[PDB]
Amino acid sequence: CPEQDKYRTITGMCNNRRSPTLGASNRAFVRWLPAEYEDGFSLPYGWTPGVKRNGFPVALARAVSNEIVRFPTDQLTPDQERSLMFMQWGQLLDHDLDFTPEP
Amino acid sequence: VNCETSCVQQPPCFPLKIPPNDPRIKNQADCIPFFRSCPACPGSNITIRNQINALTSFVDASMVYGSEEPLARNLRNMSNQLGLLAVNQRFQDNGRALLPFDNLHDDPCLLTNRSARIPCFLAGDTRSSEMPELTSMHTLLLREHNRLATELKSLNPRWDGERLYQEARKIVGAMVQIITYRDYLPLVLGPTAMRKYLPTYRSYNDSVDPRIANVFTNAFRYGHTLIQPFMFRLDNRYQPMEPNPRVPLSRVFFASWRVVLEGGIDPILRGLMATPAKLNRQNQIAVDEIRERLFEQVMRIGLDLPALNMQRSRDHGLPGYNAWRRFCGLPQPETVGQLGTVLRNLKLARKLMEQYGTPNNIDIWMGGVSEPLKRKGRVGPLLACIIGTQFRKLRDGDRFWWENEGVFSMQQRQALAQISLPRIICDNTGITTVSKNNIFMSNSYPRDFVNCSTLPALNLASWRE
Ligand SMILES: *[C@@H]1O[C@H](CO[C@@H]2O[C@@H](C)[C@@H](O)[C@@H](O)[C@@H]2O)[C@@H](O[C@@H]2O[C@H](CO)[C@@H](O[C@@H]3O[C@H](CO[C@H]4O[C@H](CO)[C@@H](O)[C@H](O)[C@@H]4O)[C@@H](O)[C@H](O[C@H]4O[C@H](CO)[C@@H](O)[C@H](O)[C@@H]4O)[C@@H]3O)[C@H](O)[C@H]2NC(C)=O)[C@H](O)[C@H]1NC(C)=O
Ligand code: HEC
Ligand SMILES: Nc1cc([C@H](CCN[C@]23CC[C@](c4ccccc4)(CC2)CC3)c2ccccc2)c2nn[nH]c2n1
Ligand SMILES: *[C@@H]1O[C@H](CO)[C@@H](O)[C@H](O)[C@H]1NC(C)=O
Ligand SMILES: *[C@@H]1O[C@H](CO)[C@@H](O)[C@H](O)[C@H]1NC(C)=O
Ligand SMILES: [Ca+2]
Ligand SMILES: [Cl-]
Ligand SMILES: [Cl-]
Repeated sequence: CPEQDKYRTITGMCNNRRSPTLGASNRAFVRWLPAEYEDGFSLPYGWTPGVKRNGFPVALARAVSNEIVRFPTDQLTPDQERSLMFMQWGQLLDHDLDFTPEP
Repeated sequence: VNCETSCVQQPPCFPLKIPPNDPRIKNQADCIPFFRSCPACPGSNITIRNQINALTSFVDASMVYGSEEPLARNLRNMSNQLGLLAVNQRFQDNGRALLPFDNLHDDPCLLTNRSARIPCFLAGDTRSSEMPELTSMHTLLLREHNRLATELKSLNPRWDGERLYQEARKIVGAMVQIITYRDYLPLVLGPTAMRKYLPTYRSYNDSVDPRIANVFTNAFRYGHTLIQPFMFRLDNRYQPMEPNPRVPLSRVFFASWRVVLEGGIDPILRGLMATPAKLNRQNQIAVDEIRERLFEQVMRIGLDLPALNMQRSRDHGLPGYNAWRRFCGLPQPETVGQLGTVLRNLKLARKLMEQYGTPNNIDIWMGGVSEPLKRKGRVGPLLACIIGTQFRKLRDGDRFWWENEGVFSMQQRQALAQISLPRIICDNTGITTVSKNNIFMSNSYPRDFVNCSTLPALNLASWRE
């Protein structure tokens, strides 16, 4: 961790000199609230058949999508105050901030 | 344990089960494939499972330069001392640079068109070929880097390749920061949330944690509600570019061949500027091109992006809607009547309670995108809090924030204040008529369009040494 620098490192290491991995790549996300898992520490809600979440059955993610998200494409409302560049910059910006790897 | 081809729920697979009477998947023994995110501490019975961010959280244009050193070096042209990023050696876009091709062992881009034989592009982030509109933005910034390094070389002929690369990289990162915080975020949050979560910048604060929070990876997916079901391509008169001016999104994912062989990035950038975004409405949340046909061409079954967002928040152990409302200081509805009041919509409140039983269990993405939008914003109060809080930490906790003293001189900061996304398009493409500022609001040709000569350009005079 150098005392004097001029440019960012590629990994983001040393941006915060007191805790030099903060914001650096290949590190765990920070949590703003404690995690909620079926067994408290690793199994996601919906993993075990019949295991409720806070007194209620877990809805299938595809059932929520079918019943709430689904709509007829021809009903689409164009936004009079936003361009499709507004959508695209959001995705480009998201790709500067986070990528969560999978096996 | 192959999550790609099997429906067995065994680590690391967490496949999405199919409900009865599904509109597309009639076989209930089938599934929508899903791999759990890599754990930060694999195999642990002690730690509460957490996930990993493979990128630098900073708004530092890491999607251009890379977040790991071998990749960052591979993206550079090291054949000379010009500080350039490497460009495609096989193809050009009407004489202008294209991203280099990657050398993946399993290349999905090749599948979208057998005869075209156009592989995935190589960029700072691995998703650059996910949709051609995204590829066009990556290509635009690659050109902008080389344009800056070229101008800096003629201004300072003694600067070596490393100096040129680092100085152009610094400018590109600052442009991404300015477009994001000056133009983009006020239109996401709306004016009141912009003042609340992003008050006037003071200085770098080394006690502000700049990490991406786990919840933001799901909350920032609000943008899936803005996605139109087509990729629009327009000619130099902003008219439909025939014979395929509106390609269904399910035929453009990983279609790098369309950038190379169907007209380059100009028709795509024009389509982005002159077509409205989709408006998120309570009964029009997200289109079937991503809800039924996500990556349809390259997978064994089309994926459901909104359902993947919800299964992902579960995989990441994210608390439900009311916990996040409480975190934000917002009231937590307990009944369907109270949820109706939050949403100004009792019909949607009843549909949400029928699925979830309680607003405590509503998945963060689902609850966030159901909220009525803030005035002049495109998220409700909950997503505005999560997004606003994240971007303030990325700004105040970044030692290389463009306005932080020591990063640029005062003269360079004054020159940087004149940059804009329409100007970057002017300087790096064959397009000469672009959206007027704010590009994120402007969407109708010719009403919201101006010639390139009316826009201020980046004056690099204060970079002369
Ligand atoms: C540099 O930034 C620091 C971080 O600031 C945060 O992030 C930025 C981006 C902004 O959003 C900013 O508003 C954020 O606060 C900043 O340091 C922070 O300063 C605040 C205010 O002093 C600290 O809050 C105090 O915390 C203590 C300890 O408890 C906290 O943590 C526990 C555990 O998580 C929680 O359960 C608590 O609820 C608190 O969150 C509290 O005791 C204290 O409250 C009491 O005292 C005040 C009077 O001081 C009373 O009015 C209250 O009613 C209470 O009686 C505060 O809540 C915060 O902990 C601290 N964070 C860090 C990381 O140090 C710093 O000030 C900035 N400096 C400059 C120059 O800008
Ligand atoms: C304004 C924001 C935004 C837009 C627009 C957007 N996304 Fe998302 N998307 C995200 C974020 C943030 C994530 C989480 C990235 C991560 O950490 O891995 C995500 C994740 C994904 C994922 C991973 C799904 C899973 O398994 O959890 C897919 C696939 C995806 N997006 C596809 C797209 C496609 C395709 C488009 C458009 C062509 C798109 N997104 C546009 C923000 C966006
Ligand atoms: N966290 C994420 C993940 C992705 C996808 C995940 C895609 N997974 C596949 C899609 C096709 C596949 C393949 C390969 C060869 C042949 C046939 C299929 C098999 C699964 C390769 C990768 C992605 C991640 C990385 C690069 C681009 C896109 C995102 N896309 N936009 N935003 C995203 N955020
Ligand atoms: C490197 O730069 C030179 C000069 O601009 C160019 O001719 C060459 O194609 C570049 N190489 C790569 C891999 O981009
Ligand atoms: C594949 O690419 C060629 C252009 O080289 C095009 O003519 C052809 O129609 C494309 N096929 C498909 C299925 O898109
Ligand atoms: Ca970054
Ligand atoms: Cl979190
Ligand atoms: Cl190449």
